[PDB]
Order: sequence, then structure tokens, then C-alpha cells
Amino acid sequence: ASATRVIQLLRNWASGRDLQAKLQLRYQEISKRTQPPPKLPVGPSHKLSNNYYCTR
Amino acid sequence: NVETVAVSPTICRRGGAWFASFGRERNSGTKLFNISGHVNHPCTVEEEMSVPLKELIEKHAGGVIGGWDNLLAVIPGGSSTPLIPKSVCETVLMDFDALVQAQTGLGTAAVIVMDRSTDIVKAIARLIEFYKHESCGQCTPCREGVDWMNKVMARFVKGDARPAEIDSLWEISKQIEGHTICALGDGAAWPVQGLIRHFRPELEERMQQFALQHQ
Ligand SMILES: Cc1cc2nc3c(=O)[nH]c(=O)nc-3n(C[C@H](O)[C@H](O)[C@H](O)COP(=O)(O)O)c2cc1C
Ligand code: SF4
Repeated sequence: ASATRVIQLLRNWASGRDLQAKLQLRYQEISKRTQPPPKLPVGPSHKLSNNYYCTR
Repeated sequence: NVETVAVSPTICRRGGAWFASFGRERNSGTKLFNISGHVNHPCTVEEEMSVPLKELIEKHAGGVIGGWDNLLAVIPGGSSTPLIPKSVCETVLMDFDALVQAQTGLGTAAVIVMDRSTDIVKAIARLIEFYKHESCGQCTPCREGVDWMNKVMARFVKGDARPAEIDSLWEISKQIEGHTICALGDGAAWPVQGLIRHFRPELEERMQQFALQHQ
């Protein structure tokens, strides 16, 4: 946050906690909106043998 | 059969007990053996029923090419029957019951031998391709599954496949065998079963070499 030192000290005193530690507005700490592709593993029934549907 | 009909009159003229003397019990009589493949002297000869396979090849066929140590595999009863390795064909007789005990069956007693200087997977693939070319296509198991097996088999020679496929191929045969109209489905499933059961490590090795070469 672009809050001056005096305003920060005043707001932390009025509230009673350290506010800059836990801010309400989201900043660069969040993840990117463009991500690598996934691979998404397949389930247990994707076998080639010993996989008859009458057993599952 | 032609052989059965042709031998019936001699059985009548000489007696049934004389013909029953040869061979073991429930395996009586003489048999025509067509020994072909990697033998010095491929030949058709008549012999008593329960001859040891090695004795028959050593006497009548002139010995396997390259000596007995060169032997790799033998298909005793024609393309339909499963193949057997050198370990069990050392002391195996040639009749119905004993060959069934070898998981093969006597079949037509048409012996095809292959030494160790040949691609066994290629031979089994050719057999499967023949069976694909010879099925009438009436019922869906034989038709579709035998074509399907042939495609899988062709890749196996190349090794273009994976280790998981080998198990899958086995189940495919379980779906062909016993579910068709006639026994051509059984005769097409059994060679694959025998080749897998007795040379799975060879298929694994070929697959590994293909995976290494193609990265
Ligand atoms: C796909 C297939 C092909 C066959 N081809 C022949 C054949 O070419 N010649 C033959 O004698 N039997 C052949 N048979 C087996 C016949 O059923 C057999 O001739 C018939 O059952 C009578 O045999 P038998 O004289 O030994 O009792 C074939 C069987 C199958 C399933
Ligand atoms: S199993 Fe016999 S009847 Fe069925 S498609 Fe094959 S050859 Fe024809």
C-alpha cells in the first residue's frame, strides 16, 4: 500500500493491530493469470489388461 | 480325412488289434509326419505314433540345421498348435495326450522347426497374417479380433508397442478362443498364446531396443 508512515502509524494505533502485515487488497503476491498447461493424471481404471467392467 | 479313409481298408484287412498294437493306449497306430523348416532333409515319412520328437528328427529329417544346439523352437502340429521351446521338445513324445500335456496338442503332426538364427516373432506374425487372410468373416470374434491381433502382431515385430500391450494381447486371445462359430478362431488364438507364454522376454527386449533407438 502507498500509505505514508504517519498514516500507517495512526491507523495501526487506532485499530490496535499491525495492518501492513495482513492487508485487505491483493497485490503482486497472487498467482499469474497465465499458467503452464496441466497433465491431469488418469484414474485407476485406465489399465489395458485385467480390467473387465464386470469386476468394477 | 484322407488319411483316415485311406488307412481304414488296411485296418480291416490286417485286423484292428494289429493297428492297435502300435503307440500307447488311446494313441494307437501309425502317423504321417511332415518335417519341414530348419532341417537338413525336410521330408514326409510314416512312423509309429509315440516317437520322441528328437529321435524322429534325428533319424528321418537328417538333423536340425546347425546341429541340435542350434534348435530354438518347434511347432509340432501345424500352424494351429502352440509352439514349444527346446527345453520341452528334448523328451516329448508325438501323440494326442502327451502333446496336450505340453500345452500344444498333436494336430496334424506337421512339424515346423526353427533354429536360433531366425526371427520367431516374425514367423508367428506371418502365421497370424495367414489366419487373417483365411478367415471367412462370418462371426464378429474371428473376423474383427483376428484382424486386430494381426495389427498388434505386426507392431510387435517392429517393437513399436509397449509391455502393457503383451498382457492385453493375451486377453484378446481369451476373447477369440471358445467364442467363435468354428475352430479357426481357436487356431488363430493359440499361436499367439504359445509365443507369448514361451518368449515374453524376447518381446520385452525388442520393445526396449525400439524405445532406445527411437528415443
Ligand atoms: C479352420 C479349419 C480348417 C480345416 N482344414 C482342414 C483341411 O484342410 N483338411 C482336413 O482334413 N481337415 C481340416 N480341418 C478339420 C476338419 O474338421 C476335419 O477334416 C474333419 O473334422 C474330419 O476329420 P477326421 O477325418 O480326422 O475325423 C479344418 C478344421 C478347421 C477348424
Ligand atoms: S471363426 Fe470360423 S466361422 Fe467365424 S469368421 Fe472365422 S472362419 Fe468364419
